[PDB]
This record gives sequence, structure tokens and C-alpha cells, in this order.
Amino acid sequence: SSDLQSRKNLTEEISYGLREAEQVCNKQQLMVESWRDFLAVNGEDKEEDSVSDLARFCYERQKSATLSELAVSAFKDAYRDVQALAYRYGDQSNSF
Amino acid sequence: STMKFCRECNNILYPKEDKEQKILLYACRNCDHQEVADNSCVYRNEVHHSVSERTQILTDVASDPTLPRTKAVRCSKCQHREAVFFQATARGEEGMTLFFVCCNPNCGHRWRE
Amino acid sequence: HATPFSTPGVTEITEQLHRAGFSRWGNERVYNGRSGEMMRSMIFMGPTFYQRLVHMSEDKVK
Amino acid sequence: TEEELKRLYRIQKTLMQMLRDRGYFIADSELTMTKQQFIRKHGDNMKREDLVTLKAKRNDNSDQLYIFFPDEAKVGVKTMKMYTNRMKSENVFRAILVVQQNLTPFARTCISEISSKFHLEVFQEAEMLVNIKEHVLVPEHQVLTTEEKKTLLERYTVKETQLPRIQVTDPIARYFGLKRGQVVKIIRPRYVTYRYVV
Amino acid sequence: NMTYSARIKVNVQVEVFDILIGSIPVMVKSILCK
Amino acid sequence: PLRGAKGKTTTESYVPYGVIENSFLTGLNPLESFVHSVTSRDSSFSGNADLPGTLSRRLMFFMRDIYAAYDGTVRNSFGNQLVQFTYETDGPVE
Amino acid sequence: QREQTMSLYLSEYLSKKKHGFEYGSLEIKNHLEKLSFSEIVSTSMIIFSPVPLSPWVCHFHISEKVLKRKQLSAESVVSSLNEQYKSRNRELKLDIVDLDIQNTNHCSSDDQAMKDDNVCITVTVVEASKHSVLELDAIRLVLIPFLLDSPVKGDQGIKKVNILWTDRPKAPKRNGNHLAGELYLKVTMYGDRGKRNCWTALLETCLPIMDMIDWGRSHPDNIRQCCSVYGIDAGRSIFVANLESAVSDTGKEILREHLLLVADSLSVTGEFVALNAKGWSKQRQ
Amino acid sequence: FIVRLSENEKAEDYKRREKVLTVYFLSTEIPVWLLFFALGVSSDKEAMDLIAFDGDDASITNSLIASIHVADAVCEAFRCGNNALTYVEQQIKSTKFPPAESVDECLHLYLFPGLQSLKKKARFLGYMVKCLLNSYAGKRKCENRDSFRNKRIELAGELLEREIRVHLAHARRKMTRAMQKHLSGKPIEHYLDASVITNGLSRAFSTGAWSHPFRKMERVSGVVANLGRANPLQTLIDLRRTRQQVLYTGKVGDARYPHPSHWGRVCFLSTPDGENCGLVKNMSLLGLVSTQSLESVVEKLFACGMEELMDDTCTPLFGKHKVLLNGDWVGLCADSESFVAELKSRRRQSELPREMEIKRDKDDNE
DNA sequence: TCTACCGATAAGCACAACTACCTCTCCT
RNA sequence: AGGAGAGGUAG
DNA sequence: TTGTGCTTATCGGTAGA
Ligand SMILES: [Zn+2]
Ligand SMILES: [Zn+2]
Ligand SMILES: [Zn+2]
Repeated sequence: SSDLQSRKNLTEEISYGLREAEQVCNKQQLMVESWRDFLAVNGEDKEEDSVSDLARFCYERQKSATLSELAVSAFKDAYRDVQALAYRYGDQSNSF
Repeated sequence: STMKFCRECNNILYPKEDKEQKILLYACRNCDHQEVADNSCVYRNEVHHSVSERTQILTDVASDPTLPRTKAVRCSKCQHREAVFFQATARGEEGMTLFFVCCNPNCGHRWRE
Repeated sequence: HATPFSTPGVTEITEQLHRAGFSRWGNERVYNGRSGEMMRSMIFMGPTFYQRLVHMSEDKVK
Repeated sequence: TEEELKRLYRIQKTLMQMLRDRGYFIADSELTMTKQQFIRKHGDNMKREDLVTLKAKRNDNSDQLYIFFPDEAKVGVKTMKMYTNRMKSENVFRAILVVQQNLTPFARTCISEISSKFHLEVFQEAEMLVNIKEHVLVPEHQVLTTEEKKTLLERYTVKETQLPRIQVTDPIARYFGLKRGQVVKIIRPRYVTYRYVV
Repeated sequence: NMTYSARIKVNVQVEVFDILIGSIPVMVKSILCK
Repeated sequence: PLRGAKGKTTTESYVPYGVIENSFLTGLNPLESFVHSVTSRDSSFSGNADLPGTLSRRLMFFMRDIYAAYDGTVRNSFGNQLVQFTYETDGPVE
Repeated sequence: QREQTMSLYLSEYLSKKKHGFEYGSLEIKNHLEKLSFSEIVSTSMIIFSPVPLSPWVCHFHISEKVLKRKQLSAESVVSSLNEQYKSRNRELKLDIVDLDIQNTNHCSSDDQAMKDDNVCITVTVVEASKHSVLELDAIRLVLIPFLLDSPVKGDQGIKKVNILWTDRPKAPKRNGNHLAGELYLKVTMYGDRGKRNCWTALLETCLPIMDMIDWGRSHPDNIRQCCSVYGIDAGRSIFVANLESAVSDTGKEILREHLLLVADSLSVTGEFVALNAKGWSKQRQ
Repeated sequence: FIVRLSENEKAEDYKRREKVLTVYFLSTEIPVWLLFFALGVSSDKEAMDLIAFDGDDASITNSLIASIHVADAVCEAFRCGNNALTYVEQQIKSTKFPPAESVDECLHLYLFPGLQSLKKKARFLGYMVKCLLNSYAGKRKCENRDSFRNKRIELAGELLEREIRVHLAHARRKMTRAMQKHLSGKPIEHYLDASVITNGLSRAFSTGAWSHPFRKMERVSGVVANLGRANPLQTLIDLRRTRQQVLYTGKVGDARYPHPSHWGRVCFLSTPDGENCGLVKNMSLLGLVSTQSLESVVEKLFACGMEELMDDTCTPLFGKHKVLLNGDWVGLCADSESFVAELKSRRRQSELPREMEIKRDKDDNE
């Protein structure tokens, strides 16, 4: 970072990117046969239940292996963009 | 899978059928006591698949399969080829109709066939 | 103090080094000893703590 | 019943395709016969008897192969003895037997004992559902004659044992009706190779 | 190059109708150490 | 989930999954350091080191006898067995 | 190997219909997937109702929603149960002659009425003028596990079928290579009994749908037993493809001639021998 | 004392092979219900109340019914009289190496020595069966060998103790052999050999082969090591180490990975790399090992409000939490929170041993 | 109607569980 | 002079 | 302890004389 303000902006951007990646992983976890009624284009009143249950998604991911593979794949796909920020916040004289 | 204790000696009862009585009866071998049965129910078990206890977490039993993904279809809002397709019924329609869900993390669009 | 779970912030270290009269990033301008010309890029210098291991050269000669 | 009819239709089509590939002068009408035409020519019931036929080689009319379909599964020594007596009476040296279930060990020993006089080939009905030759993984197989085998051995100055080997139990060898001591030509999608049947 | 141990003494009585048993090595700065 | 189980039937096994927001420059949290140590403990094991050596030895014992002949064919040292009639290289020097 | 992974490719005539490949793959998955009877039934109970009929009739209650999701009917599952009872009939080594199953929308069961849209399946045991089946333990321990293990759909051999997408298949198509990325199905079958080949049982199960599965490119994923089905050359080609895939996954670059020489050296005697001492001894013998 | 749940294979036909509860006590294979009714229980309902499953599961009920049927078939009229005691006595006498004591005395000392009453041990057995059933149903988690909650470490008080015991036993054998050889045909100092134990200890300390905790033969290795004098740090870290013995070096399990139980006890960030990766764990700076307390804690527990265990098996517990001291059911408490708070307050006033763990869990209700 | 080898399952019984090097400490 | 038990280095 | 090959040993088995 050039100064402290740039460092704070980078920290906020990293936090928001991690939050977005976690949201993407949570969305990708729904691609199973159990949520076929919810993924269909119809009227479901349980839309808020899938969002408010934030602490259950991690527990469900840690128990299943296919869910874990899907989650890590989605996390890598969403974290490539986060890694791409180094060329924006990095100077040309950076040794790394 | 049901069990009860006769009020006489407080011991387990085994079900039996009598051709002459033509009714369900319970009598234990400890004492010569016979009592009438209730609801004519001798077995009632809820069917569950909890056979491999403490083993489904280590080995992936694949209880909930993942939905297939295709790349031939093309999304409308975005130009992404990867999408999830599955079959489900409608709100009031009959039969199975094909659905599609976009796999783009930034699109979030779903459409029917 | 350099407590592993109570490390001071990077800003504090930079301020401490700046108050000493040196660059806040730990790099100082150096000059080549062979030609005398000034190098274009500053070189980071610092008195780190090193150790000498028991493995020697003559102990491995066979 | 109709499922058995279409199963037998597929078996007959695959058998005719294999015979045409082996060069036994199979008519184009039998090769291009549709399912509806086969059913119409079948009648009410086949009884596993109308499939029995005799075919002769295209190059030589003396050589002929007779296809036998047993009436019931799990054939015994008596059925094999009747079949070989019929072959001796009809003066045929090759025959193809398509059975529903695996043969009796006594029947297998009887077949192996009389293999020197006449050559008998057994095929399961499940193996003839899909044509092995008509596949993208299987390359082109060409059977070399005695003169071509001698020319191949003389060109590279090698013996018959110093060649890549292929077992008789392989599906390709039984499809082409290859005996022990015959070489084949394989073209891969070009470099070619030869396999020795052992 | 000897063993730093201590002897064990316990009385044994025989009946009809302090002896030495063994030496245990002593850890340094133990309950019994100079 | 770190305290054995979350009580949602009692689980017995888990597949760890954690995201660390901090970096090495800022300073790792003790729980983050524990997570990193658990993740990186696999690379410090001595297992699976024998597999490449055993596989290489067993493949060498098979492919040692293969050599090219003066006639252009590929032959094995045992009995001059013909492995390949012609080398399948895509050029450029034979 | 017990998994015996298979590989089935779709035919070329399904592309004419709009979204034909997806519908065909879903139909094949629905037809060739094992669905146990226990996965559909929710509450199984035995009720004392009193060739003559025997007491201790069994009750199986199934919700209509489960049948709607699985696209099944009570008549269909009853017919499947009867067909599978008459197909093997090797178990149930007791005084049993016939087993008739009746379907009723509403049963005279006053024990519980929590579900109103659940259809009841009645199974009645028949005894040949004997009371050898009059006990409850025998039926509860033999017949109940037998019906729950009976699959209402698919075959007992097929374990699971998943739909996958690929761009570089092991068996390329002759023409039409412009199609970048096809859709195929991967089938896993049980290896409990080694008497019959898995491919042999798979060919018999796909008889009604022989036209849908493109048998010109379908091949087992295994290497050892593929030579017994399609010949040594097909096994060699699949082995070369798998070796190239493994090399690509390893990250290194290896020329083609090395892999071809390995394949030709490991299949010189007409069979793929193992890397152990027994394989080398057999190859030399 | 082992209670095993497995399919019955004795006097069982092909139709009946359901899971039953068996007891492996002194290698006798006694049915659980016979042992229940032998320990002062005369009713099936009382035995079921002792096993307070407090759940609705078909498998558990089927297993209990199968065990009852197996007990009924094994011994006829076992409920009436004392036929169960005779059956268990016969089973004990059927062993290859039966105890010298009778049946009336074997159940007091060889079966749950902590509980003096013959009916309290029946309640302890019922509690054990309840725990087993809860674990089988999935409500209770099973113990793991990687966690430090279920593991103990011994440095010198127990490692040298077993060596001293075995050397003393060998010396006693030699002494009695010499006495028998000399009596038929001397000071007491010549009878006892003073070199056997010293030579054995010297061999154990030199070769490093220590006696196996559970086997007479197959001496373990890696117990005694040499110090490093390259620098004081090496000799400081060599003294503070923890070793775990595994059957094979190629595979161990999950012990090679850190555990949340390592927080503040052993160092999870530093471990040797190689064959013993994770097996050798360095202790933390603030790490102490507890020692046995000579004071009696049972007398001080009743003063805080603990109520003694009920002797009669007919009286059930309503909401009284179980109090276990070193695996022994010492009594009951009305409220667990106030009880543990009072215990902690007493401990903080130097009225209790400073090395004592107080565990309160509402899931197990104990 | 009484014998032959013949299919799948239990139970021992084997080999194998990486190279290239360096020290010390204990026997025999 | 020869063997067994530990620790250590490099890929 | 495992992980696979490998050789005894027993359960039934259907077919032919
Ligand atoms: Zn009674
Ligand atoms: Zn889109
Ligand atoms: Zn009903």
C-alpha cells in the first residue's frame, strides 16, 4: 500500500470479497436434490429460512464430502477475483 | 416391537393368537394371567435408514446426490454456458418439466424449458 | 517486546524506526564497494539473530 | 414375449453381421432386414428353430458352417452327441452353437475331446447383443493367410513364438473364428502391428 | 562410571510351628540427594 | 463444532473447513494459528515416500530389457521377443 | 474390483429434439437406478386381523407425496413386489406357498390418523393348512427385511448413476468432432457375486432402452476386464488414455512414445499383467 | 467388566439372529438379564426402570426383548428363587482358572469394588447399560483416543512401579524355589537374592526395553532416552516430552494431527518431523501433572449438600444428578449448578486439594 | 437312485511395506 | 573385529 | 496392525450311469 488510507481500503475490500465468496459458497451448497422444490420457479415461503440459517451451512458442509468439494471449488472460483486485487493495489517496484 | 407388563406380577408379556377366541391376547410365562389386548397392534416401527451408525461421516454414502450440470444451454441475462438442470413439478401443473439454474456466481437467474 | 501473540503493529515499528533517523521501511541507500557508484534501489538492512549449526564441512568429507 | 422376440432379432442381426465380416456370403436382404419384416417373416412363434440355418463360404462352396440353436437352456451330453451326429451325417466341419446358459462341464469336456475332428464354437446370448467389431475403440482386424504369414515371417526373419500374443478367449479371436497358429494384421489410426494367436 | 543408586532395607521375619533386596537408581535433586 | 459436536444426533467425524481473514503481516490469531497448523501438519508426515521408489523399481524391472534392434524393431532382451515392429515416435530423427 | 465403474454414451438421434440429451439422460437415470422399497415406505406395522389365509397381516403406509416425487403408483409398486417375489423366491425358507399383496386407499386402522393422504399397502401371508407361520418373530425377522430390501425401480446390480459432463472422452466419435463437450452417464454396479459379469447384467437391463444408449462408444472404465469384452486393443487404448490423464494431472510433460512403449510392454502376452512378481513370472512362462 | 451388544450365536437358529446384550465377566459370557435378576432384582419392570433409556426406538426395545428371551431360554424359572445365582456360579466354576472364592464372595470384591452394597452395583450396571444404549442410538458420543480428556500420563510413579513389581515377583519365585530346595534334606539374608532386582533395573535402564503395561512379554521401546548436551535448550526440551505408543509406524490414525484438547497443555505448533510426527508432543510452559491426593474427598462432599446413593432398587431418581468420583457412584445431588459452585468456592479457600477437576454436563445429567 | 469334479467362502501362511549417509550406546 | 537399540541430514 | 496373493478345508451342486 502507498499509505495508511490505501491499506484501510484494501482491508475493507478484502473483507467484502471474503464475505461475497462465503455467500457464493452458501448459494452453491443448495445445488442438491433436496432443494429441487426451492430451486424451481414457483412460490415458496421459505426464502428467509435459507438465508437466516447461516451457522447451519458450515455444519452441513463439514459433514458431507461432496458438499465440501463443491464449497472449495466455489471458494476458489470466487477467490481468484480476490487474488486479482494484488495487481491493482501493488506497485511496479514491488519485489514480490 | 411393543411391550407391556401385566399388573399381576409386573413381567413382560408375549403376544399370542387363539383360534377359538379369535382375539389378540397377552399372557406371561411367570403367572397364569391372560389380559385383553388394546388396538390389536403387536409391531409398529418407523422405517429409517440409520443402519450404519457412526460411519456415514467418514465414508461418503452419498445420501443426497448433486444435481447434474450442462454446458450446451446458454443463459439469457449473461453469456455463461454452465447451468444446472433438473426435473420437478410445477405449482399446479401435472408431470415433470425441465428446469434450468444458471451457474454464474454473479447472475442468479433461473428459467424453465 | 516481541511476544508471539502480542506483537506490536507494523505502524508502531515504522514510527519507531522513523524516530531513530532512518527510513520507515527499513531500507537504506547503499553504495557499491567495487565501483563507488550509488545503487538505484535501497537495500533492506537489519541486525537479525542467527545461529550456527553443528553440521560442518570436514565432518562430511569422505 | 415380444421382448424375447426383439432380443432374438438383435442376436440374429449380430450373427449375420459377424458372418458377413468373416466372409460367408451373407445376402444383403438378411443384413438389411428390419424388425417389422423380421417379425412378419417370423410368424406367431419362433420356438428357437427358424434361426437354424446353414451357410457356405463365398470363395469355396465346399466349406460350410451350420448354426444350431438349442430348444432349452442347460444342454447336456445327449444334446451335444446328437449335434455331433448330425454334423457327421451332414458332413460339416464347423458349427456355431448359441446357448442361453453356461454349458455343463461334462458337455465342455465332450466338446474339447472331439475338437480335433470338428471345430465347435460356443456363444452366449448376452455376448451377441452388441456387435464387438462395430466399435470406435476396436481397430481394423485383418486375418492373414498362410502365404502372407510366411512372407511376414521371412521379411522380419523372426519365428512364430517371437511375436506379440493374443489369447483364444479374447472376444476378437472368437468373433473372427481364429484357431491356434494364425497371425492377424492391425491398423491403428499409420503404424501397423501383428498378433500371434496362442 | 558407576551407578548412582541407593540401597533398600526392610525387616523380614520368618516363623515356624533389615535385609538388602535391591538398589533403585536415584534421580538428581530428589527427596534423598546431597 | 470445535467442541466435539454441535448437537444437530451426535456426529463423530468432520471435514474441517475454515477461512482465515488475517494475514502473516498483520498477525495470526491463536485459533487461526491452530487451524493453519492442523492444515499444514499433513505435509510434515513421512508417509507415501516409499510409493514412488517402489513403483520406479517395479517399472524398471519390467522395462530394463527393452532395447532397439539394428533392423529398426523394438525387441526384448529375453528371447528377442518383438515388442513393437516399428517405433511409434512422431519423428523427427530415426 | 467391486465397484466396476461403467460408462454409457447417448445416441446421436436425440439431438434432433430440443433439449433431447438432457431428457434422455434423465430418463435413463430414472429407469436404471436402484430405489429400495424402504426409502418410500414410512411406517411399517403388523396388525392382527382376526388356500386359507394366515394371521398377522402386515401394513405398509406410504405418503402420496413420496410417490408423486418418484413418479410411481401403488399399483406399480405392488406389481414390482409381486414380480420380485416370483423372480427369485430363494429366501423365506419356511412354510410359504403364495404371497398376495392388496392395495387400499383407506384402511381400518384407528391406532393413528396423523396422515390423511397416505396410501396403505397390505401384505397377506398364506399357509398351506398349517400354523407353522403363526409366530410373529419369524415373519418380523425374515419377511419384513425381505420386502424393504426389494427395489421398486432399477436393478439390484446397479448401485448409483450420476450424470457428468466431459470435453475429452475416452471413446471419440467418428465424425462431428466440432461438438465441443458432450454428456455421458457413469454407472457403478455392485460386485457382491462374481459368478456373472457386470457388463453382461448391464446389457440385459437396458433391453427396453437399447436404442437410447449408444453402444458404439460405451465401454467399461476398468482395464483388466475390458480386454475380455472388447479385445486387447481397446484395453490398450483406454490404458493409454488413462496414463495420459494421470501424466497431465501430475503436471509433468511426457512424450507419447514412452507411454506407447509402456502400453505395448505391459500387454505383450495378450493380457495386462501386474507389476508384482507373479505377473512377471506369468509373462515369462 | 464388559457388556457387549452383538448378534447371538449360541443356541440360535438361522431365523433368530438378532442383537442381544451379553456380559463378559471373568470370561463367563453371562446373559445381562440373569445378572440383573441375580443382584437383588425380582421384577422386569424394575430392571427396565433402572435402564432409564428415556427414548422411543424400535431397535433398543427389540434388543431388550431379545435379551429377555435369551435369558429365559438359557435358564428355566430363573425369576423364581435364586436360580440365577446358581447359574452364574456354575458359569464361574466352568472357567479354566476359576477363582478360589465362592459365588457369595466373588460378587462383593471382584464385581464393582467401589460399591459396597449388592443392590447399588445393580443400579451401576443399569446405568452402564443405559449409557451403552444411548451410544448405540446415537444420542451419546463415543470416546476417542486422540483427546487428552480420556488420556493420562505417567512419568516415574507408574513406569518404575510395574518394573519393581515384576522384579520383586521374580525374586520371590527364586526365593521360594530356593526355600523348597533347602527345606527338604540358613539365615534369611542368604535366601533372598539381592542382585536380581538390581541387575534387572540396570538392564532396563541400559537397553531401554520397558515392560508392557498389559503384556508380560513384548517389552516396549522408546521409554528411556539420552540427554543432549549441545545446549541447555536441548536438555530442557528433552525432559519435557510426551510419548504415545502405537502398533505400527506407517499408520497411526488421527493422533498425528492436533486436537482442541491440546490448548494450553501440549505444544501444537512444534512437533518432530519424520516417523514420529505428532506422536511426540512437547509440553507447554504452564503445564503441570497432577499427583494422587492423600486426603479423603468423600467426607467433604457430604458437607456441601451431596446425598448418598439409595440402596433400594425400587426407588427411582426424579431429577437428582449423578455424582461420580473417579468412576465410582458416590451419591446424588439435587441441583448440579449450586453443588459445583459450592465445590469451587471450597476449593478456592484451600479447603480442597488444589489439583481436582469438577465436570458438570447437562447432556449426560451427571 | 449313489459318486465324480466344481463353484464360491473361512482360515492359515506368506512378503511387503523408499534411496543415499552420519553419530552414539549397548552387547556378543 | 562383528551384530542389535535410539537420535540425526539430504531429495 | 493391514494389504493383497496363495494354498488347505468345508458345504452344497447337478449330471450321468
Ligand atoms: Zn404375570
Ligand atoms: Zn446467467
Ligand atoms: Zn393400513
